[PDB]
Amino acid sequence: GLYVGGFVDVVSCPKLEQELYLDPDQVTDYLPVTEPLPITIEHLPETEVGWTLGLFQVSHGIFCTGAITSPAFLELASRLADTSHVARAPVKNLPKEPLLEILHTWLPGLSLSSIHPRELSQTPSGPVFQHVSLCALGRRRGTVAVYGHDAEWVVSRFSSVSKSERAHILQHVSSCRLEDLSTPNFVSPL
Ligand SMILES: O=C(Nc1ccc(-c2nnn[nH]2)cc1Cc1ccccc1)c1cccc(CC2CCCCC2)n1
Repeated sequence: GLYVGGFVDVVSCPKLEQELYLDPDQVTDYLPVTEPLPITIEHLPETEVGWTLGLFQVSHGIFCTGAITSPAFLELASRLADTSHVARAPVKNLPKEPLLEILHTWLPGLSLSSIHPRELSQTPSGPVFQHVSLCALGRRRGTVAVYGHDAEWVVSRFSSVSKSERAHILQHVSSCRLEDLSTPNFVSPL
């Protein structure tokens, strides 16, 4: 399996003219989000690679846990990890887990798409959040994303998340199962 975790940036209209990064306190009333949102790359809808497992308010911000489940993506990324000089160039030499290191390096940002704050003054009508994207650019408040084969290992890499908060996060990561979720839409260009 592949899991991803980290603190997110909250962004309205990502990659558009009206792009607006939100202070996390503007959306904490609408957390936690336990139901799965798509995980895409750089806010491109045709690059779904997995599903979120939880978005939680913790002390230092908003933490996301996700599962990367697309077999096409996993196979392609693993192959590039083992064969692509470009993918490996900016990573430490000869890592034991090249797929994890390449993802951590090339897609360090977690970006949570939100509706615009004007919708949050009142009571919003529909879903406040749309998706989480793995991003090469745009990280501000978010931390560098951690990729791993177990969810416990991934969350345990953030010393800024208490054992207590870790337990709360991992509680739901285990409750909401993955196998039943639909296959993400990513198509390998190879
Ligand atoms: O421009 C990028 N990639 C890119 C562009 C064109 C084609 C391509 N077009 N035609 N044939 N191949 C193929 C790829 C590789 C790709 C593979 C898996 C998911 C999306 C992209 C790009 C830029 C920044 C970050 C990333 C994330 C990558 C994730 C997997 C490991 C390597 C980094 N990718």
